[PDB]
Amino acid sequence: GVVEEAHNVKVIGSGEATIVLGHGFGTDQSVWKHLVPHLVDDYRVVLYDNMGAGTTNPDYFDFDRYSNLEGYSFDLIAILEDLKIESCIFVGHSVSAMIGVLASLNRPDLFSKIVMISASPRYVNDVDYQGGFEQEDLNQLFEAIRSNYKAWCLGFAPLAVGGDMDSIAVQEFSRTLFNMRPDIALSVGQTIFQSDMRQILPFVTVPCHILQSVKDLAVPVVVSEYLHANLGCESVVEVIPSDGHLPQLSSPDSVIPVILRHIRNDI
Repeated sequence: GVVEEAHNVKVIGSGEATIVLGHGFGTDQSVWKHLVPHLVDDYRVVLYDNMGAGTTNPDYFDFDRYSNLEGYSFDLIAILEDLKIESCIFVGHSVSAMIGVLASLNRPDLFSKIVMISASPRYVNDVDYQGGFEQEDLNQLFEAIRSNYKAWCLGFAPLAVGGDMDSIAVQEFSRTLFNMRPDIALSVGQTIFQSDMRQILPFVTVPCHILQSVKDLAVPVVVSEYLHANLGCESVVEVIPSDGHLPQLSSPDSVIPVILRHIRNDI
C-alpha cells in the first residue's frame, strides 16, 4: 500500500479499541519501544513515521506541503482513513501532539482522546508568554545545523535526551537525528520552532492529557499549564519526575506507568 509503505506503518492487533502513536522531531516510531509492549494485549496498536524522518524516502518530502504543521495532520488523517480506523486514542510525542490537535480540529470524530508527551504550542517567548527560547537562540541553532550537521547532532542529542551523556538513549537519538537528510532536518526544525498553535487551542474539543518531564530542554513546565488553561476541551496535566524530551525512551521505568494510566483512564 502506498501510504503504508511511505510512512512505515505497522499495525499490531485487531480489535476496535485502537491506539495510534506519533513521534517527534529527530526520532522515529522506535521511540515507542518501551510503551508498545504494554499496549498490545488490550489494543490494536498503530505506529507510523512522519514524512522527513530518516527512515522515510527524501523524495517524498515536499517542502511546500510541510511548510506548516497542517501537512503532517493531513498525513495522519490519511493513515487513519487508509486503515479504516473510525476512532482511536492518539498519543503524540513532541510536534506530533500538535499535529494530532490539528487533525482533531478537522476530524474530531476520529479521536476519542489525545495524550501528549513533551508538547508545546509555541517555543518562542514574547513579553506575555514563556516558551523557552528567544528568537536569537533559535537563530544560533539553525546556523549550527547548516554549518556542520554531524557535529550538531552529536552536541544536541545529549541535551535533548538528558540524563547521562553516553547513555544508550543518547546514542540512539544521535543516530536517528543524523539519519535525516540535513536540508530536511534544517527545514523541519525551523517549521517546528517557528510554529504557533496558541490561537487554535480554544477550538479543540477532543479531551487531552498533557504529560511532560519536569526537566525538558524545549518545554518549560509553564507550557503544560498554558495548554491546560487555554485548551477548549477537558484536559488534565501530569508533570513527571523525569529528565528529557524523549522520556518514554530514556526513562521508561518512571515514565511508562504514567503514560499508561492516562491512556487507560478517562478524565
